[PDB]
Amino acid sequence: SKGKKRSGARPGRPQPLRGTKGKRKGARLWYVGGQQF
Amino acid sequence: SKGKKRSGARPGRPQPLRGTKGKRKGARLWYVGGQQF
Amino acid sequence: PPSGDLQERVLIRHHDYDQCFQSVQLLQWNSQVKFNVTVYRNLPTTRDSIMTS
Amino acid sequence: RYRDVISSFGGKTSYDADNRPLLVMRSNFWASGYDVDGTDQTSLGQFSGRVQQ
Amino acid sequence: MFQTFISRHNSNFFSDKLVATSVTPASLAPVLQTPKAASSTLYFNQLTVNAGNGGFLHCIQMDTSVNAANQVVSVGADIAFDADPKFFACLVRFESASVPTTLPTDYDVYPLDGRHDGGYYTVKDCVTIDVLPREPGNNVYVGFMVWSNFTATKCRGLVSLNQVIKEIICLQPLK
Amino acid sequence: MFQTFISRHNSNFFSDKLVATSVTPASLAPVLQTPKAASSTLYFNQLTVNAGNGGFLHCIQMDTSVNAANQVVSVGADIAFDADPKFFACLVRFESASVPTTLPTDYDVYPLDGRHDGGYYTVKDCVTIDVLPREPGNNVYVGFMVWSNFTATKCRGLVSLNQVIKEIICLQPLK
Amino acid sequence: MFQTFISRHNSNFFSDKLVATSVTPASLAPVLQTPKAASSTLYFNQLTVNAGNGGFLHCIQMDTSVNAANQVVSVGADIAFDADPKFFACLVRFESASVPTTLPTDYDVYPLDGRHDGGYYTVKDCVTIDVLPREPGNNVYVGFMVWSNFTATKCRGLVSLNQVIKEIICLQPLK
Amino acid sequence: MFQTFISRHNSNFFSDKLVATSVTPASLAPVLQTPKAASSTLYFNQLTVNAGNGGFLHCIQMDTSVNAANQVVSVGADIAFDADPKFFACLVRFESASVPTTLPTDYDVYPLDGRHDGGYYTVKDCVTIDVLPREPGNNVYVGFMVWSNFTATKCRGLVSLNQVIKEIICLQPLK
Amino acid sequence: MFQTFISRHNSNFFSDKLVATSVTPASLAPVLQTPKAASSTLYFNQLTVNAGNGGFLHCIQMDTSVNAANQVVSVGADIAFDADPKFFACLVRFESASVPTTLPTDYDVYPLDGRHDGGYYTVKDCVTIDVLPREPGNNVYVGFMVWSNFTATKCRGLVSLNQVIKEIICLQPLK
Repeated sequence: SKGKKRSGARPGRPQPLRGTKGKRKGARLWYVGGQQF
Repeated sequence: SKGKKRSGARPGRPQPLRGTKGKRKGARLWYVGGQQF
Repeated sequence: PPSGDLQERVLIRHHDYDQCFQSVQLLQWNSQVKFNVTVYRNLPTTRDSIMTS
Repeated sequence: RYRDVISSFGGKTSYDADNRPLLVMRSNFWASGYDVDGTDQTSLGQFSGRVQQ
Repeated sequence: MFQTFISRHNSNFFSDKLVATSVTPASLAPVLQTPKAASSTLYFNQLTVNAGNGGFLHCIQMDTSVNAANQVVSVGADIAFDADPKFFACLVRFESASVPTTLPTDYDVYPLDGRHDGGYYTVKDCVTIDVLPREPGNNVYVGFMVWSNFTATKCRGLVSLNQVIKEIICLQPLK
Repeated sequence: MFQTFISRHNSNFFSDKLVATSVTPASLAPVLQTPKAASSTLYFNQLTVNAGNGGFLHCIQMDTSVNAANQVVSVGADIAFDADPKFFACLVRFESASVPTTLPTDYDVYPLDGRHDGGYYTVKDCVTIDVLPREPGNNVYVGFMVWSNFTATKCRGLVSLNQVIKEIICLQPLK
Repeated sequence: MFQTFISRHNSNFFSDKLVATSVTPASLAPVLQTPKAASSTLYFNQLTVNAGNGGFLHCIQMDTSVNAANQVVSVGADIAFDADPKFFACLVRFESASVPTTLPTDYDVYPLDGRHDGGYYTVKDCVTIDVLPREPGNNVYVGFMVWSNFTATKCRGLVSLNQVIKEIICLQPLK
Repeated sequence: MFQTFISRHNSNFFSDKLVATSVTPASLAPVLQTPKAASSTLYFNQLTVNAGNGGFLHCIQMDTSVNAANQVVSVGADIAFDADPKFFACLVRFESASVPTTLPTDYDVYPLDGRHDGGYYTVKDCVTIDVLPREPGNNVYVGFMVWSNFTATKCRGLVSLNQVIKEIICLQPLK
Repeated sequence: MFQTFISRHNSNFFSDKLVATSVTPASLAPVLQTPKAASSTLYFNQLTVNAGNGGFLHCIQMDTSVNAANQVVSVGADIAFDADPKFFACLVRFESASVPTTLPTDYDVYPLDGRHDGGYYTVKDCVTIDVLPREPGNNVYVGFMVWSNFTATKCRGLVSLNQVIKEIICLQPLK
């Protein structure tokens, strides 16, 4: 084996998932020909 | 009789049992031929 | 009032509490406990027991 | 295993020599929750567990 | 699926055979067997019915230990006549200062939803009734009554009555 | 098992005998006995039915003390005819400025799930009805009606009606 | 005991008489009376049935004000034939661009638990049905249908249909 | 609409054919097949009934693993006789020190609400019964019994018995 | 009053006509129409039954997408025979490696509470069944079966089967 043996339990309540992606933004990904809202 | 006459009630909630054994570890007990996870 | 001789009255009859509880498979009381035992022995290790040399 | 034999001499093997995956992280925990009580005529006195961690 | 665990009768656990071989219906309806306690099941494999106008019944006495005015009384029955003696069935409440052998002239009747089919009748129901003596020094009797313009015929079946003054416990595997 | 403790009729505790020996069905359906109060049980051990087209009924008056538009009305019945006069049974609502002896020309009908078997009929049901006079200075009557192309025959049974304006208390050993 | 306060039909409060004296069953089943609204009770004291194979029915139109695909539709009926025309009863859904007088060739059928007894039939049930037009520019009709290999006979009774698009309020003394 | 998910019988998932071709009713009522376990379904496509007074029955043994005095026992049946042998059906409890072939002289009876129709009978019910041996060193048997003044006839159908000592799991899409 | 909103069948919304004119009962009971999906309603206005011992049935295939051992299966039926062919009805489970045209020699039966009346039969029920193949590489079929010592006669009606693997949504005005 190598290197982990950590732990991960947290207290609280399981809040619902909010936003599929996004922790840190880079450059643009999509180009449609203008703004779209 | 001899020597006890103690008491044992505690307040709180009966949390579920967590782990069958383990209060203080000694030496190894089981040898399978390597690591097993 | 309890019936019988003196020894029958002094001892507890658990049929006297049948109408107090609802019928379940776990009798009249149940408990779930973890025993944290620790003993200091003079024994060889598991390694010493399985190795000839 | 071969990586065990080399370790007993005091040596080392890379995971490329053995052709094995590399473990980067490992996590462990216990899962808990609470109970829900029934309140109608038949289920008054009955409980149901809900594990969420 | 789940199990129901709720019912309407809750029979007695002990059943008694009818010590009699014939009955004669009349306006003073005869009682089949001596009333007892607050619960009783009566079964009869063979009963001869003679010609007559009126009825006959099976009853129980009312327990007055608990001081509650209104209580629930249950019935479960299954009767089979050989002929079709067009008849109606009901619940009857009456009072008597001694052990009764017939039905007095003052009484009340109640409707219960049965399953008439011609010679056949089945029921399993409950009705709320005032059980206190309503007149000092008297006993209250509640019975299951059959009334018709009877002819000579035969019948078989069983009748069960219960007064809800205590609750019955049962095993529930999940609870 | 547990006891149900929920029902659909809740009869009156006092029953009355029919002071009559015959009825003649007609389009102006005759009332069997004088209406009263908000609850009434009527039993008859013998009633002669003459030949005629139409029906007859047993009714009660509606109590207007509580100002609530819609209320529940219950019925429990058990009738046995000697012949098979193919008939249908329903709940009828009508209005009158005085005590009625027949059915007026304006009325409503409602269906209730009974147990026709040929000469036999049983029911135990409840229906929501608008109970306020709907026209100033009038009384409202609700009854149980039987309608057919009748011939000469005979019947026996009992009919019970109830208007749910108050609740009935009963003994519950666990509560 | 307590009162139930839960039901399966909830009739209309206004009943209508059948303006007709005969019907002829056919594969294109005739409609008894002009459909209306989302609730209708029809009673008939006398109807003549002519010989024919097929059926006849009583229906209502579907209200499309609320944009909900599936809704509950209730029925309460009580029919009495003089003979025994072995027949089965069901719930039928069909569509038409104008007011219908017969049953079109495309339709669906649904089973409902009735109480056949020979000349007699009673039911009180509810069924979930898709009520939106399923094809642009059409109306949806739901009815109660009787089908058999009919002969010349007679019948009486009443039929009531209801579409659950609103809830009915009632008086509860404890609440 | 929602699905009920609550029932009264909960059959076994495995059914057995009757290895027999005739039965003779008697006061010592014969057992149709060898009792087994706490649940059993028996179906028979053809059974010959000989003339005799008394009855016959199908039973199961009681499981005593769980120390609970009172338990629920269910039944679901459907029988069809060719003639109309006026009969009544019940639930019977008895005890025996060995495997039984007839009914002993000491037993109890219980009423259950069936659907007699003349040659036809259907039931689906549950009854609470005391299941412990009540006398040391004995087994308890509970069965479904049919009793009449039988003549020579024929019958077909199936009978299913169940003892509620465990609960059955089912799929619920929303839970 | 309130609306029930809980039921036991939940039919399909699409019904199919029987493409056949006769059936011959046998110990290898014929299948009326090709099985399909997990839900199917079949209605037939005219079916000729030839003389024979055994039965016939209408079935559906079981969906194995969800890995749950036990599931609920519903039925709603209404059949009318011209004569009285004393018969019993049940639910049958069997297995086949290809599309079946008859009933194999290995199968199970289950009781359901119907309403036999002589030529008439009605039912609306649900039963829990193990739906997984129980033997690798096989399909599971569940049907509604009628069994008797049939003679030459005729019948009409409809049969509907449903497997509870999803839930049906309906409009509730208060929620």
